[PDB]
Amino acid sequence: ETILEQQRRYHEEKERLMDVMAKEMLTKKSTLRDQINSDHRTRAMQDRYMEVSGNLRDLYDDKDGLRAEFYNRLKQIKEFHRKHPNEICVPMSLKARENPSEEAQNLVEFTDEEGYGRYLDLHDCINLKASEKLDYITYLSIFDQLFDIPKERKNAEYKRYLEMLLEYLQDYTDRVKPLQDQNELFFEKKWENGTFPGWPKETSSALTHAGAHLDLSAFSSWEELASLGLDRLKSALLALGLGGTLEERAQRLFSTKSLESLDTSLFAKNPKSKGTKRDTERNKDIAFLEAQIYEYVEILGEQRHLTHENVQRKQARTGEEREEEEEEQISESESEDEENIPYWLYKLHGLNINYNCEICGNYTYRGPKAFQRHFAEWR
Amino acid sequence: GKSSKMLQHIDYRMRCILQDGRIFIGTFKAFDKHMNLILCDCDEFRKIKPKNSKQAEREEKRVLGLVLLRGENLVSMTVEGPPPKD
Amino acid sequence: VKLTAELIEQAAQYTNAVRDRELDLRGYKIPVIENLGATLDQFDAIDFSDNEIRKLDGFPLLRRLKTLLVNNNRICRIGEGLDQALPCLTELILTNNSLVELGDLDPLASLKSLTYLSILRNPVTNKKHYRLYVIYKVPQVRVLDFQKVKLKERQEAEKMFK
Amino acid sequence: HTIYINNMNDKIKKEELKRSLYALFSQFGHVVDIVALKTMKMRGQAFVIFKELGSSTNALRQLQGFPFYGKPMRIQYAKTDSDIISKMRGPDYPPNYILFLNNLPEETNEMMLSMLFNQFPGFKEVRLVPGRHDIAFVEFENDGQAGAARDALQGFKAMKITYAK
Amino acid sequence: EEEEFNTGPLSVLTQSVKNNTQVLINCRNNKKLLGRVKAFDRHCNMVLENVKEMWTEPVNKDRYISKMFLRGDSVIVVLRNPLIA
Amino acid sequence: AHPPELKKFMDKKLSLKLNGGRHVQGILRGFDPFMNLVIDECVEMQNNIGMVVIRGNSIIMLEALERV
Amino acid sequence: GVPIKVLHEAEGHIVTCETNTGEVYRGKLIEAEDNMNCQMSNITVTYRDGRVAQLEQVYIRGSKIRFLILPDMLKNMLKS
Amino acid sequence: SLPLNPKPFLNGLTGKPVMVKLKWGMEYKGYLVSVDGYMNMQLANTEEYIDGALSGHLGEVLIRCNNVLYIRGV
Amino acid sequence: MVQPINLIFRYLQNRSRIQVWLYEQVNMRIEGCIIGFDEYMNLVLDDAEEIHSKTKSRKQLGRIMLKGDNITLLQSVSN
Amino acid sequence: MKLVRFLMKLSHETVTIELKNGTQVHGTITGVDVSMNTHLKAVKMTLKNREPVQLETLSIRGNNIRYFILPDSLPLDTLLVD
RNA sequence: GGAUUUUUGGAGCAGGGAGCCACGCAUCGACCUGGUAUUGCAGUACCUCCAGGAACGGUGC
Repeated sequence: ETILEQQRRYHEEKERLMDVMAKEMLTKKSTLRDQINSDHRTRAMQDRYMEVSGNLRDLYDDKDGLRAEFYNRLKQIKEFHRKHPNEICVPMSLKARENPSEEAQNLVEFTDEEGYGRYLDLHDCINLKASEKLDYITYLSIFDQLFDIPKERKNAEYKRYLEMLLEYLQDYTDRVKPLQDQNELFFEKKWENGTFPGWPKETSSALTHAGAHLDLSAFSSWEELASLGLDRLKSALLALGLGGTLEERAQRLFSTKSLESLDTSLFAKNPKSKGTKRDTERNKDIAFLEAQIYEYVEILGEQRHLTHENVQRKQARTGEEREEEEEEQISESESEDEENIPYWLYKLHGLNINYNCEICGNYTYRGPKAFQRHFAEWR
Repeated sequence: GKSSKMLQHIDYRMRCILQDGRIFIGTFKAFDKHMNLILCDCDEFRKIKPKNSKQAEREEKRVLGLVLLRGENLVSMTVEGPPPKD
Repeated sequence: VKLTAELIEQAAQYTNAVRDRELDLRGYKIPVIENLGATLDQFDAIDFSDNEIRKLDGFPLLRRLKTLLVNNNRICRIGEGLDQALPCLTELILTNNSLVELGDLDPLASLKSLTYLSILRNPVTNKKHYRLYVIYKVPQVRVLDFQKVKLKERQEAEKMFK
Repeated sequence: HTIYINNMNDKIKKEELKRSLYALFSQFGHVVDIVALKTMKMRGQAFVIFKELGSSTNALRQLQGFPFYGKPMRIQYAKTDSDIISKMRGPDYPPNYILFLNNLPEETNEMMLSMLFNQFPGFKEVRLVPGRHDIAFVEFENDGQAGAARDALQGFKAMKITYAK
Repeated sequence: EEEEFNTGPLSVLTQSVKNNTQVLINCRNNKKLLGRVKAFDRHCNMVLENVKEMWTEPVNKDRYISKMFLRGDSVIVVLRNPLIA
Repeated sequence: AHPPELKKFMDKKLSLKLNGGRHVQGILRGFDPFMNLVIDECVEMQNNIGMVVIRGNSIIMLEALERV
Repeated sequence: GVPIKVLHEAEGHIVTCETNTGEVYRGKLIEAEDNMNCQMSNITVTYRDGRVAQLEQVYIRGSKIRFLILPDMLKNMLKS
Repeated sequence: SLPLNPKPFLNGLTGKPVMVKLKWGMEYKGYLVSVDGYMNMQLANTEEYIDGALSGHLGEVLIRCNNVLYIRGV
Repeated sequence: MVQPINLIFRYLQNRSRIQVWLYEQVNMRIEGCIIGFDEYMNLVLDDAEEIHSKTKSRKQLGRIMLKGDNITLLQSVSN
Repeated sequence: MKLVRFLMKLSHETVTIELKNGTQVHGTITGVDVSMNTHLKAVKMTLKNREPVQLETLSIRGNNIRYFILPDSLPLDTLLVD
């Protein structure tokens, strides 16, 4: 096998994919814009387009129609980028043959399926135009990733966690809204004004589950951003700063041992002590998870607010209102991502009498004259 | 009187303990006379029920999915988390 | 006629004659092995006979796959990470394919459970010392080309290639 | 549809024998089932059942005397129809051992058809020789062998061979 | 039914409740409960008073339980005696 | 007071997994609503025990050795 | 019972069954009785040691079933 | 005998010395005072034989039905 | 079709010596001649024996009523 | 007579229950039903050979109960009246 | 409304010792080397026999 051909086909496929996700970014600029905006608040350096472009949903001169579909295409582009990364990887890793090419000369076959099957394998849009999804990701379904209450990233469902929370506090004095008020705590509040004692079991377990949820939700709602990049960023921030990152002019330096320290000196000589060794060796995973909950909730401030709002709304609804709203959320959830008298007369005449034809759909006929007319019919 | 003691927890995420000592966590959607249970998005745990075990929370976890458990083999249930909205 | 979940979903599924769950992928003119994820790891073995596959590669992690019948295809190369996606691969039938060099059979050394191997009707078969080479490089094989790997052959393959 | 194999090394355990048999014979078509017992009576034998009949004929001709676990296997068409075939499916001379018909020309000849018919121990009558070289009269000692030859070239791309029904 | 509680094998329990006498209950848990029968039923569920629970772990052990309810399936044997005396 | 749906398995050879890690094989000759079975030409997994009664209580699983 | 109706709904689908002894049977559910007696076909069985086998036809008594896994195709009886 | 059933057999054995084996391998010898519909059993002057050896002399005893393996007259 | 209860009724009439497999106990089985039985499969056995499969030892019992709880399986023996 | 009826009266009592599997349960009864299925709140449950876990709520299948240890204060003679 | 498929139980109990490595007893099964018998058209608890090997597997105490 001549490697030249393989590497060629690779560069060609990469080109094909770039072209596909570029066509996408073209039809609906939001796809990129959306993504980029979020990226902006994670990696501050990122340069973002002119606001006007974003609003008018245009890339150069033409303003495109505003578009579940955005998210869909974002996950599709996600798998595309996965393919691309794979190919890039493998890639990083004459007369003799022309003679054997003479093999099996006599085949009556038309061969127009190398670039067409690929170009096609990665393009928009069924028979003609029913499903935006490419053949590449034809079995891609968002509803298996997002619940109905999340509305493809619009809201995050925290009712469940309100339940678990009630189970954690061993009472009922806590309302959904007071619970959200609790969540708001999450750079210093969640640490110095904790809902519960941060060494409580139930509490730490809960916090773990919740943290995990928020993170998965985050990356779920923003497929286009490099997950590994974000993860590593946060981890390095955790290791390099979260080193007495919390400082008070009065109490000094706080340690996630839950104690302060006069000066940095005693703080450092405390990070080798048996106490801190014990704690950092037992409560490491929890501390880290807490931190993640913190930063991921920060990155999702807009979604948190959006949901809290939703809660208050639904709460202030009536019965009919709440019902119709639910109807709406439901429809949004299960909708295609791309839209396209003679009484004795009938006895006398013999009609309205129950009868059945077996060969036709086990069909029912109400009259004998009619069924006798079935014998000559189209169906 | 009320019959509610099971119906209350319906739709909630529930931690169920089996007679061999397994832990089934799923969404409690239905029960009956025998306490045969219907558990949506159900996983099985063996080693632990985590209360934030600093080493790890999850070992021998298995994704099962939609589970019908026979009541014969059920021991007990506690509330694990609130209902998923979906 | 790309391999597809749609293709896989309408494919004959049955319990074979040796009591294993088998998927029938035969005679579709498949050129590249892909999208196996959709089988959901529910088959003991897959029958890929009479197709146009060039390389035994592209498999997802499939823990239950134990038998691969790959008769009358165009296999000329074997992928390198096969044990990482097929840990319990026990039987591999490659009759009537295109493996030409002894070195192309090297990737089979990494399949720790591989016990039944058939490479008949491949050019590689006529290479000097083909049998001893396979025995020394893939010692986990117990039956090669429907003949028992015997001790004397193992020793003989230990001399040559030691 | 079913081939009868004998002269097999009876030291192989039953489940291993059946699995190698399945593997070996999969190259010609889907094998529906394999019947092999180790009783005194049945040891060293096996019945291999294929979905397609052309597959059985191809298997028979191509693997005649194939070394399997040390011995050369002997293959033949089974005497009766397999129970599985009869269930999946649902004249007095049939199966007959004399196949006369034509539609097999193209420089074809008597030593050609005589060697193809020869393949079979049933090789008894072979009539293919006039300017024709396209009318084949084959009298095969028995229908297992006539059926073997006929099943071997049962679609000589389409020749017409008609048993003396 | 009362007749069957009164004269049948359960009369052992019926007699213990009436006379406020002690009985030893050999139990499935490999433990033995020694006390007075305040109430009982078909299944041999019981409400017991002044229960001395005894078992072994070899080491013998015991513990006092003033008031308790026993689900009757755990019953192996119920013994009446000159125990109360 | 339902019957087990076993008419399909009548007069077929079967493989019976019983509690105690016990296994027997034989031909189904009949049954009742408790799933008590009559098994003929029964064999303890091998020694021949003839026609026997298996109490449905102790029946874990059965597997047909035939096609139904 | 409500769960029983949902079980009958899974007839004709591929299901997984664990017994009281922990053997795991996966295949097509042909018939499910009221008492949980289960007729299945084209089974894969995974024993407690990990080994697999293949069976054409099986029938398991309801009492000696620990649990069943049903498709997620059913999840969509929300009234109760 | 012409059909001798469980119930009458046990009733004939009331007033008699019996020994009951339990599933758990304990054995209890005494005079059978009575049995009931569920086959719960009442012994007097009971003795306990464990490993077939006299262990304890117990007096009047109720045995729950589910424990019983078999009963023997003796 | 033979019904299981009837088989027993046959065992009874025949006075065939019977060997019973017990529930969750493999090392011991019980033997005897069924004289009568009831709706719960409780059996009255005559000249009954405990059979120790491990020790090859037999314990002589005489008149036995075995609760049906223990019955796994019922077989006939020539002895 | 039917002693489950007696247990059904013990809502809002705190008890210790020993299970068949050896587990020990201490909590406040919210409800006992006819199958002796028992429901509790503010529960400290100690599986045999663990340190306790606290649960806001726990629901026990009735059959899995060995026995209830009742409050010493409990006025049994009152509760046994129907 | 305690008698075989659920809620009045068939449960209960038994493992460390020796210097990371190795392990008592009983039953059953393939199983592995040699050699040797059979050439038989079937729908199957298993399937020749003879000698040697088991740092093999399962179950119970």
